[PDB]
Amino acid sequence: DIVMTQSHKFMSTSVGDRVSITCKASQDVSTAVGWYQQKPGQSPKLLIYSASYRYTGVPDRFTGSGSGTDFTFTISSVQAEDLAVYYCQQHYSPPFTFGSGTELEIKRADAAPTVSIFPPSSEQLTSGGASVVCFLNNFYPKDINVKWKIDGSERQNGVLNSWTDQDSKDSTYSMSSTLTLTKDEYERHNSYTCEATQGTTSIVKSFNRNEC
Amino acid sequence: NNGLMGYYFTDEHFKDLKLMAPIKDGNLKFEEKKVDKLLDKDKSDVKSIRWTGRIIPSKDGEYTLSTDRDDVLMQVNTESTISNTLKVNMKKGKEYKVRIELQDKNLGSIDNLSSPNLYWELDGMKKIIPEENLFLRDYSNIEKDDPFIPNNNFFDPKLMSDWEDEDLDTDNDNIPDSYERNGYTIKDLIAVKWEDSFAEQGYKKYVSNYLESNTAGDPYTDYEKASGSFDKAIKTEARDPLVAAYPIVGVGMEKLIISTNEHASTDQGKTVSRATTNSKTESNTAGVSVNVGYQNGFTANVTTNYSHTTDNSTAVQDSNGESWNTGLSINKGESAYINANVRYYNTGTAPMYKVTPTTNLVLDGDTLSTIKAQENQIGNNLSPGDTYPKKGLSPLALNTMDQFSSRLIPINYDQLKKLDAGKQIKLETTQVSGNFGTKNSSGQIVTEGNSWSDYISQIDSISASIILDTENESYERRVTAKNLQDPEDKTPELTIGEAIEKAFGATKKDGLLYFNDIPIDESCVELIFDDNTANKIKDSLKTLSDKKIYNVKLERGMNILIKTPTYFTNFDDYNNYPSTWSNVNTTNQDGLQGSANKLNGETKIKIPMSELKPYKRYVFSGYSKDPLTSNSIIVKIKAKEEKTDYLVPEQGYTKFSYEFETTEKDSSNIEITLIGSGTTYLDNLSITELNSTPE
Amino acid sequence: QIQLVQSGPELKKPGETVKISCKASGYTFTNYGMNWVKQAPGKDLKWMGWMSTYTGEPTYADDFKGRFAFSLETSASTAYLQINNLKNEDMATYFCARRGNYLSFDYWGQGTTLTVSSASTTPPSVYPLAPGSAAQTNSMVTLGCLVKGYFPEPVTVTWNSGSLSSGVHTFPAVLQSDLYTLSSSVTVPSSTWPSETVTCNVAHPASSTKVDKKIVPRDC
Ligand SMILES: [Ca+2]
Ligand SMILES: [Ca+2]
Ligand SMILES: [Ca+2]
Ligand code: NA
Repeated sequence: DIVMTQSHKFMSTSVGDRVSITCKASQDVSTAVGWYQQKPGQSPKLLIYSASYRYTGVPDRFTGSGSGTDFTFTISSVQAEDLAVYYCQQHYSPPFTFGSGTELEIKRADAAPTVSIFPPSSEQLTSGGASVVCFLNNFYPKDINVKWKIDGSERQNGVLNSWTDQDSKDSTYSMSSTLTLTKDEYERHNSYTCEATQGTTSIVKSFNRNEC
Repeated sequence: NNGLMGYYFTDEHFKDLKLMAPIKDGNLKFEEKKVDKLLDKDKSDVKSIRWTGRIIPSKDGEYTLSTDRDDVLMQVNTESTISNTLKVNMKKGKEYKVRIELQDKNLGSIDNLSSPNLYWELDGMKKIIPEENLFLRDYSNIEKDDPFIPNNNFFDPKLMSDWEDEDLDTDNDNIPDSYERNGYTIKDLIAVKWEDSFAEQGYKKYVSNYLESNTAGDPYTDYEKASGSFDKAIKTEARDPLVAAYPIVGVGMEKLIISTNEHASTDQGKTVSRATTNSKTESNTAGVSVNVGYQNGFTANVTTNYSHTTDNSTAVQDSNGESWNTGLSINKGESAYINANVRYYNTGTAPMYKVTPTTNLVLDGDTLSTIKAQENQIGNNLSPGDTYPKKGLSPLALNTMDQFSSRLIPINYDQLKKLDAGKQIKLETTQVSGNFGTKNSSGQIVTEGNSWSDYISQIDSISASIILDTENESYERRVTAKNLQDPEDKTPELTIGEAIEKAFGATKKDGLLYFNDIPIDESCVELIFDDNTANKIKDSLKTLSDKKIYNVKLERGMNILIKTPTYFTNFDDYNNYPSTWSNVNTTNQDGLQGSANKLNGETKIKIPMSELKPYKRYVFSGYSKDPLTSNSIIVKIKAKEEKTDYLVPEQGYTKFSYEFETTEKDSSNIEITLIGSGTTYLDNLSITELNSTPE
Repeated sequence: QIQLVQSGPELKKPGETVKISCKASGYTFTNYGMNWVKQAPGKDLKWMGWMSTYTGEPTYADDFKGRFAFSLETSASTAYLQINNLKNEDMATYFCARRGNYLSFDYWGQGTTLTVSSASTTPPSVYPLAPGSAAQTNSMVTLGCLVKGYFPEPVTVTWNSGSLSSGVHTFPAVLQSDLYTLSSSVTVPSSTWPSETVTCNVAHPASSTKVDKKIVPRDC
């Protein structure tokens, strides 16, 4: 099966900048390469077919190049409506592999998150559950690491994480981390902490059940 | 339906019709936006106008008809006085033909035209005559004593010397002779002489016989057709006066059931049933031999048996080589009995109301029965492009027909062996009785009394037959064609290309015809003719510099079949092949059209049997050229056999064709290989299905 | 022009069967095949196979041989994708895509999401996320509401009936233990809470439920 290896999972850019995505075919596909754009919740849209042929109605800022195994897709000037995932695809022979995709993102300065931690509400405890929620708001870049610690011990199980899309105003990201326990297990620990770690910053928010 | 028909003449004497257009009401104004798209305001000067139609009042009374212009002359029923003011006693629902005439030099252009206004007064109440009371003339009612475009008018004296002059509308079909001979168009009931710029805007150029009110020989006049005033269930391509309204009812089989018991209502006995596919054209293409080379521009093929879409072939599916008789144990001299699932169709342009078809069920020449379906059991009416049962529903079982409600169709032991040998059941519809639709009163379609019988024969005597076969749908047409030997035959001359365009409503892209998204130029399809048509085309091709079959004149009696390919590539926008052609270089403008495959070495396609039908004969066609060398192109096809042929291309493009056959679904891939040498160019590679083969 | 229109979103229990349709228009249906593509929540676009609209024969990718069935209704210009004995891994968006010119996927359907869950329609529980006291980053306090245990999507979350729009982060829902959970944070000036009321408004149309949760300080 002909495999399509794409350049970068994520690419940071500015509106009006030039970006190029490369794609390496695992074997000769001649010119039978397509480039697809996919905006969240929408279907992929064919932008470039046969390596270099612009598809009908596609703006001329989108260009395609290459033959054989090395292929380039270029946005000469990135528009805000171009912030999406771009896939290369060989349409030479089945299984018509798609690249893993390249997400376009707005470049901005690094930003530490505003971390907030919330103990289980008394309502949820009355229902027998216990969720501890950590909000990591307005940080950059997207790859933030969230760690839960109970009484100094890292807690892997029961953690749900959820990232927002890039904020269209300040280009930051926000994420939510929920640690769900049973009420019985929750009332048998004292200290609950969530830690937000970036490259050079680490922020720990805590609460002790003994201190409410 | 409503309004009056305006006749706008450039001259003062109602002779040179510049524009025919309907008006809405007594204001006598047409739709100016649509007329604007068809008229040049610098060439729109008119000096006399006539409006004709019918007044139908909604209340009995003494109506005074008048016009704001004292210049205007009116008449009602060709019986009243001719005056600018008329007093008519009218009755509700009764029809009063009206003819309003205005003669005026310095009337101006059509745009600047302040047309007169038509009023009527009942009980002293004067108002513009509303649209609801104004109706166009019945243009299907050709009245010799009330011609649609009369040669005389209310204003000029009938001069003695003016005798022996030409009629404006010799056949009284409401299209002037100058229009018919030189070309016209009708859109939204607006008629005008043809201009070549109208083609860019999408208007269709109509020509018809100025001596024949019904050029196609069908129930509808040249004007009924061109204007679209006929039954709306008729296909829109039959609006062209040279494309006949012509129902073509056939039937195909999609399940064959053979039992040892003759009774339809009996659950005892051995029975074997198999699904079947069917073809409306296989009997035509199965008699086609394929040559590798084509000469003198004749890039088409000849069939020995031009069968129409009414002759339907049946292919038994999923048989696995198991004889029909193993599941029946019928012995020599005994008979099994046939039941089938069938589906009627109409590949024509017109509906068959009260469809009463007669179909022979044929096996190796033997008529096993003659199916006489009754209209009440097959949907009463069968519209063009539709089927009974309708496309989404289960097929009709023969045993539910009155004819076979008690007994089925017997089949011999020896005929069962023919079925095992691969002989196909033909459903040959030999005649279909039925009616056509004429409008009546409020626009309602009336059918009884309107027998198709005489029109079917009349149409066939002056026409050519053109069949377009796609995988999904087949289309058969009758295009009026001239007898080139008849010096008095005033049928308009069409090239085969112009006829194909009209017959199927084909569009154009870079001068080449398209049927929806399918290319149907002669270089993208398999054209199939019978022997007589092919000889005429070969002789015509020798008289042309631009040797294209589509430029050859159409002659009556010609039999033409356009088989669109299953897979095709022009190495441009179109390539619906299910696999990739290897080593394809289309960075050139050296194609038959657009780009070619500049073949430097070997180009190969591997096609799995999942992408081809089993036990079919296919033809692989294409065009090749080599401008500076005569290098042989090696063509290799691996299907049921592996065959190799050496092809010599010329400086210009020539066609090549190779037939190959598929076998079982489990067969290996079909592999087609072409080997060139640097300056070999390939274009328009097609794979076309031809016929089923024994299993 | 050419349009591929798929059937609506699907909610199915594990072990059930689902049939997705794909109606084609604007082109000769039988002249081009139909690809089927799967896109799992976090995975890349995967080709499931194609259906030849000429032969009616399906071709399946190796990972989709068994429970998957392509079928055809040429008279309706419709392709079908049926998945039998559904598993959680079958949860994805499914696209039909024309096997177009040069085998490019030149026209795509809008997609059909398939949610596999043992749950049936369940309204959410809405839990307040209050800090209580001693919490103000740059003169700002962050409140939230936790929307837990609902099915299916979607729930909409607003704050003070829309009056709080800026400073709101509603986070995408995550399906855990066959039910959905989401959270929403609002950041308001410390001068406005708890002095002025802050209320999470949760709407769950599938259960015809609206929940308004006022956020009050924790007891301590
Ligand atoms: Ca005439
Ligand atoms: Ca005529
Ligand atoms: Ca070409
Ligand atoms: Na007027």
